[PDB]
Amino acid sequence: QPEPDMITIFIGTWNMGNAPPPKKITSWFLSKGQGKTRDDSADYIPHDIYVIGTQEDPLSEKEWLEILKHSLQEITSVTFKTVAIHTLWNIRIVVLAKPEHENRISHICTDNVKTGIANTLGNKGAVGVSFMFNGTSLGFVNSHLTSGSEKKLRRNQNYMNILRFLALGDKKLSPFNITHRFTHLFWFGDLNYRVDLPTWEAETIIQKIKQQQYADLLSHDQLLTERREQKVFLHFEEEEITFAPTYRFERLTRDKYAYTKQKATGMKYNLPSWCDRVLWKSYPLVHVVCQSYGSTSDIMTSDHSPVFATFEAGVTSQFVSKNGPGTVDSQGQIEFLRCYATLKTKSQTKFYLEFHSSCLESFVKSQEGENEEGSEGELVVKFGETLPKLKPIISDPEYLLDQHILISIKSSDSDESYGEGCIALRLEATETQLPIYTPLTHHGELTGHFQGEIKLQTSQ
Ligand SMILES: CCN1CCC(Nc2ccccc2F)CC1
Ligand SMILES: CCN1CCC(Nc2ccccc2F)CC1
Repeated sequence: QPEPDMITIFIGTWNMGNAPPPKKITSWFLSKGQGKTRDDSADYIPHDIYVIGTQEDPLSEKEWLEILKHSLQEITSVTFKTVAIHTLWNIRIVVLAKPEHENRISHICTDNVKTGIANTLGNKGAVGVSFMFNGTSLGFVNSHLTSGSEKKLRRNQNYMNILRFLALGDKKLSPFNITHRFTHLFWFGDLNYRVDLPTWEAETIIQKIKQQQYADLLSHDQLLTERREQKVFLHFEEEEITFAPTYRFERLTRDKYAYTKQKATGMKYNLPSWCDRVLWKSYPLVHVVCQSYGSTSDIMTSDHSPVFATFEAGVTSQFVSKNGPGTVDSQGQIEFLRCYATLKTKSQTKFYLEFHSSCLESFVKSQEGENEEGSEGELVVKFGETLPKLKPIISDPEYLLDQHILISIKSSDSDESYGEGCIALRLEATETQLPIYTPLTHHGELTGHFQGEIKLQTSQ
């Protein structure tokens, strides 16, 4: 049986509003309802991996697992294996996979982050799962961020705390947060960003929703506007939204948005909003295609509607040669020419680079670069032609061209990373000087750039 070069991944996010689900939730896993929906002809085709995020989940892990497995069994006639389940308070993530993938899946990690201090610590945060699928690293984050239309800044801070402190993936990648540790990272949940229009416009907003005219609403969506000003989710993607706001509904129908202020809401309006979202970040030049993004119409136990997203994701095999793993392939090398980092730092320390990749036996430290002044104030760290020659474990181009090099620029004085980025080895040519580029981030904020030239030698 050949190893796959593609898998499909189902991502679900549902704030259950502390109510048990209805007897049937199959529409969710079939991507049926409003938005970008899945073709009927695919209904019997199982996804390879289902990742279910819930918020305000009132069920035990046992109760929810039984509902999910029995749901997928009804749809597919396949009994899915439980990869991982992790719960923080009422925030939960479940990863289920087809039984044929059981021995393709390894290095399963779970973690949580609690957001806020005192008052604000006690029910918001994130849970996550990572694992290897053959040669491909996969991360999944389910976050329930701070609620309320006037707290978008608090949501942005929650995001930064989650991506700083969630401990998933390969701990040897010590300079890198979860936004660099995975071939494919999916981040979903009740992100709680609102449509920021005046309260007096509520009935107008409802009108627009009934006409399926979402354009003037999405232009005020706080997640889209914060993302466009680079305040949150920098270098993440989201599919176009073509489904009605998923919050806040009267329960047991979808015909009414319950937006007016009530004692139960802390006297806060809940204008119709896209609270419930799926975003992703994959390494450069890896295949990832969103094939559905929508909401269910028939699951009405919560004041939120479930959201689904499905993806095709490129995956690689667990490569063995005569040489690597367990030695180098002297027919392989990665050289860096005319390289320099540009940093927004106001500091003056020497800097060096670390190169991290699963194509190397271990990470590689460079010599210190040469600091120069940029013409517009910037620090420019010149490496020129001084960067070491990287020695991959496998020289076969069918392996090496599918790999990536993570780069950290570190202070010589503190050994703290000032910027992290990623370079694809999926080059237009081998044995050829080619431009490379990555933005550099730290705690998910832009800190600089790394650019130069690469020269990749493979066995071919
Ligand atoms: C040989 C590696 N090994 C394979 C099984 C894996 N566990 C697992 C994978 C997928 C579904 C359910 C599971 F329990 C733990 C590590
Ligand atoms: C170079 C890739 N990049 C270009 C388009 C950009 N678009 C965007 C950013 C923030 C909010 C809404 C958006 F549509 C996102 C990805």
